[PDB]
Amino acid sequence: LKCNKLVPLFYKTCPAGKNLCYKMFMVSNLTVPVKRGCIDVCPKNSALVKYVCCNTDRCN
Amino acid sequence: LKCNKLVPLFYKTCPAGKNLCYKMFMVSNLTVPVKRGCIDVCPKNSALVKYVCCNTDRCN
Amino acid sequence: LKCNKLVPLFYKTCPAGKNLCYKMFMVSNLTVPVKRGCIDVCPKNSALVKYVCCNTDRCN
Amino acid sequence: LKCNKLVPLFYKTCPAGKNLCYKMFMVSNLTVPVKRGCIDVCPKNSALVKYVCCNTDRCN
Amino acid sequence: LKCNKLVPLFYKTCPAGKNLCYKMFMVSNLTVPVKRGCIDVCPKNSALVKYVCCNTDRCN
Repeated sequence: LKCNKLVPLFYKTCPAGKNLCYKMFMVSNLTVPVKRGCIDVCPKNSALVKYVCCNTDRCN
Repeated sequence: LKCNKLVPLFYKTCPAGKNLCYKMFMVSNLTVPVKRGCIDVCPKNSALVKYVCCNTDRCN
Repeated sequence: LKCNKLVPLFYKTCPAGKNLCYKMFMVSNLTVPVKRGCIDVCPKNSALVKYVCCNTDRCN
Repeated sequence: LKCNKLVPLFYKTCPAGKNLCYKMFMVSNLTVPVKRGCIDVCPKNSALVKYVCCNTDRCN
Repeated sequence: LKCNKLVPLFYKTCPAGKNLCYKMFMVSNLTVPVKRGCIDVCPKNSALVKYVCCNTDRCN
């Protein structure tokens, strides 16, 4: 699939067997992603690092 | 005045005369700007581009 | 709200229900609107035509 | 190779074709480039548009 | 006074003693200027070169 990069004007064709897009936020600000891309499985949230995943094309 | 860069987690301190921050969008995609910084006056919109401007610190 | 008309120097008070100003162009020639005015909601581009809107007095 | 893309704070790895990074400047300002990218061959300066190219990771 | 310049998205605060913005055209193409900026006195049109001058901000 196709997922946005950090500057979401740009996008990536996800490699084989990553069929999730994600956004990584830092807990300080849940409105400003510091990472975007493709992923296999949505990682769990940690104390300071939150993730949101999705599966449409460029959903992130 | 402080305004956000394109990667809006960073900022720059607007030089003198420039007391507005702006986002520039291609009208084909109003979700994500191609340009962020400071300006003196909010430029007028073209056929392909949209400018939004604001006066607060990091308002963009 | 006030929006400019086609001709430079002239403008009008938008009616009830129209809170954007806009500009319309033909793709043949993008420097010269063929509509300039008030409107309720920004049309989406269709064949041969480009629109752009704004929501400040005489922004168009 | 890796080049900055659009802004100094963002980057991509180049496709197969392209083995230079570029900065493009308007003559009005030879300090801040408007574009930055990967490219095959360094394009040619116009009177209005200057390019600088290089071949180290994020050299541009 | 502030006047538009030739390079796009560029402007100049007109120095002292220049209170006119202008545009210069070659007589063969009246749709693309070759000079745009600040001036003291509107030059007189010539055989090959034409001018128009104005004096509100960014009117050229």
